[PDB]
Order: sequence, then C-alpha cells, then structure tokens
Amino acid sequence: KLTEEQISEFKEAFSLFDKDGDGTITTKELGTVMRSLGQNPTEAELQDMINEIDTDGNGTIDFPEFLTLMARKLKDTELIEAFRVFDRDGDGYISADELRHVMTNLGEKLTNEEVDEMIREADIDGDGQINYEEFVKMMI
Amino acid sequence: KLTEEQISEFKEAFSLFDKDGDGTITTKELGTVMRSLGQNPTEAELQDMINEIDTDGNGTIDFPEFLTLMARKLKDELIEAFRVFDRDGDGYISADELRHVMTNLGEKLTNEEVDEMIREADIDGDGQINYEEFVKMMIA
Amino acid sequence: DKLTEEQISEFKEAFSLFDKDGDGTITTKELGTVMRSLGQNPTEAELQDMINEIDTDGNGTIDFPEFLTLMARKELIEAFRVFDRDGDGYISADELRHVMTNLGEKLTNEEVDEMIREADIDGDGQINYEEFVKMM
Ligand SMILES: [Ca+2]
Ligand SMILES: [Ca+2]
Ligand SMILES: [Ca+2]
Ligand SMILES: [Ca+2]
Ligand SMILES: [Ca+2]
Ligand SMILES: [Ca+2]
Ligand SMILES: [Ca+2]
Ligand SMILES: [Ca+2]
Ligand SMILES: [Ca+2]
Ligand SMILES: [Ca+2]
Ligand SMILES: [Ca+2]
Ligand SMILES: [Ca+2]
Repeated sequence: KLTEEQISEFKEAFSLFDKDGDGTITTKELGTVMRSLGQNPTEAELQDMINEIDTDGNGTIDFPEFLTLMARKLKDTELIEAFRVFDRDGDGYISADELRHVMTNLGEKLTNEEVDEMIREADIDGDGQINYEEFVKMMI
Repeated sequence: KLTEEQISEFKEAFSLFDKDGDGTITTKELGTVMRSLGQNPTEAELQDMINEIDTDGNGTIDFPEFLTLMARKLKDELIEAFRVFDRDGDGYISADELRHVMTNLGEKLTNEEVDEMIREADIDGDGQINYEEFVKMMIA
Repeated sequence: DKLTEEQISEFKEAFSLFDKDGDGTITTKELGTVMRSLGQNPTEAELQDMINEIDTDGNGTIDFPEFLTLMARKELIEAFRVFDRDGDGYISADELRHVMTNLGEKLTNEEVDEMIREADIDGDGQINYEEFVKMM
C-alpha cells in the first residue's frame, strides 16, 4: 500500500546520493557518499555495485534501480563505525554541530533550529547530545 | 643523500596504505591492506604494530612513522602473497590478475602501464610473472 | 637513611625516560618528545614553564637531583584522559601497555594484566577514574 510519505522518504534518500540532481547516481557520487561514511570502495567495486542493479546498461543508478539496491542490500540485522563517523571529537556524543556537519557533507541544508529539532527528537536522556544508544535507535 | 625519485617511491608506498588519503594510516586501513594480501590481523595486533612506531600517541601512522615501520620490519611468507596475486592458481600472474591486485590496493593504472610493469618483471618473456619473477620483482 | 642501589636504579630509569640521550639533563625538547608520545601537543612556552618550575639552579635543564625533588612531591582528569585513549571512561590493559611502551617502559600483556588486576577495586578488569585517582 504505497503512500506519499513513503515516496517522499525514498526521494530524500535518493537525493542524498544524486549530488548534482541530474536524475541518476554516478560512480563518483556513490563513492563520495560511501567515503563520507568511512569507507573506501574502489572504482571497480562501485562499478560492480551499480552493474548488479543496472537495467539500461549505462552504469548509473536511476530511481527504480536505487529502490532495488535498497531491497537487495538493506537488512534487518559496523554500527560503531557509523557512530564514530558522526562523533567527530570522539567524546562519545554527537553534538548539534557534528550532526550539522554530517548533514551538510551529505548536501542537506538545515537551519540551526532544524538540527536542534532533529537532536531533540532523538535525544532521550535530554542531555542535548546523541549517544550510541540514541544513535542506534534513530538508525535501526 | 635523499633523492626525488626515492621520495616518490616512499609516497607511492604510503598511498598504498593511506587509503582515504588524509595523511595518516588507521587500524582500519592497515587491516584492510593486510587482508588484501591474505592475512587476518586482529584489532589488538594492528594496534600493537602501530604502537611500536607511534611517536605522537594517536594510534595512527603518519609518514615518518611509516618510514620507521619500514626500517624496523623490512628484512633482507612470499609464497602466500604470490598465491594471493595468482587468482586462478596456475602458478602465473597475468596482466588482469596484476591489474586487479593493483585496483584492490587503490592504485589507478592504465592498461599500457600494467603491460610495462609486466615487461619490467617478466624475465623469461612469457608475458606472465611466475614465483621466481615475483620474488625478484619485490627487491628491485 | 641511605637509598638502596635498586631504588637509585629505578629513579634513574624514570629519569632516563625523559633524558633519552643519557647526558644527565632533561631539555625542553626531550620533555616535549615525552609529552608528544603521550598524545599532547604542548607549545615551547608550556614546556619551558615546566622546566623553569623544576629547574631550581636556573641552568635551563632538569638534572637528577631536581627530578628527585619533583618525585618527592606528588586536573588529573586530564592525566586520566591521556591514558584513556579511546575515551570510553576506562583504562584498558592494551591502553596502559601502549602508553607505557610509548613512554619507554615496554611491558608484556601478562605483566599489564597482573598490574591492573592488583589495582582493580570493583573487579571489572579496567581502571576507571576513581581507581586511577585512588592509586595516585
Ligand atoms: Ca547525479
Ligand atoms: Ca542504469
Ligand atoms: Ca562528539
Ligand atoms: Ca542524549
Ligand atoms: Ca588515512
Ligand atoms: Ca602516530
Ligand atoms: Ca594466474
Ligand atoms: Ca614470465
Ligand atoms: Ca638529555
Ligand atoms: Ca637545573
Ligand atoms: Ca579506554
Ligand atoms: Ca575497575
């Protein structure tokens, strides 16, 4: 039962990868996103990833091909690496500016209060920062 | 009497380890590189390796620390690495096998450059690198 | 009461962790090397201030008697943070062993495990801030 909010989330996800917004994700854009989260896939590995879901033989990911990538590679059940990515100064917490820096690096423009609202939504213990438990919760 | 070519070789070597190119080698990058050559060092073993040469107490390898690592651990084991290179196990390393090893190591080389590497290391002129030629190549 | 030769030897070993060329004096450069091996990045002026405080005769370096005088004297949450490298709030066996190796006292896993177990109060296998302060 597809609904509009689901599609909006899919499109936000796709925008996180399609940096120039030209409708397809290239190997460069995919590799950039994977680098921003602490990984170094090679040109050949990225071409392999895209080739497994490419349907029109152009070496780039369009929207349905991206949804298929999600279906194939995402699973319910590595996390500490992502937390460390967000946790810039290594104090065990993700501050508002650290979240803002990650968001910005992903091409997302959020105002100060918007980042604070994200933090507040995910901040259970109310200390003003995101720890590992809260990060895992907001990621699943 | 350090020379420009030697510094270029030191930096090529360091680039083989500093995958993200941020100036220092982490335990993650060192472990990835060592796994690419058929070894499974543990987190603690990698931390120990870096600790024996660490001069600024951050658990990562910078350039002088990397040169010191070379001076300490290089000596005047090879069969495992050769087997790693020899993908199809026929006792020879072809151009595509060498090219894949190069790619996996984050090295971007054109086709003719790989052929020139073969030409340099292929003594008996058969167009592939056997074990003797592989060992001799890892000295010059 | 006179010191034993083993006492003097241990004092000289601790001094030699700073006086690394073994010429009997600790310069600002050598103290900086130590502090950097610990992860800190003190400026030359901070190092000079440390020296000045400890250099009672004013010749610009620390010698063995001045070092001993400092030893007779004993926040420290920064010293703890220096040992706790991953910042999880505890000092692990690997962390203590690595710190000591960088300082110049290479210890074995066995020795460090035993040493931490002897200083371990709550018995969780790691030295927390309170145990660190209590030992100090
Ligand atoms: Ca694009
Ligand atoms: Ca496509
Ligand atoms: Ca943080
Ligand atoms: Ca929180
Ligand atoms: Ca690096
Ligand atoms: Ca280092
Ligand atoms: Ca082969
Ligand atoms: Ca040959
Ligand atoms: Ca000295
Ligand atoms: Ca003096
Ligand atoms: Ca720790
Ligand atoms: Ca304890």
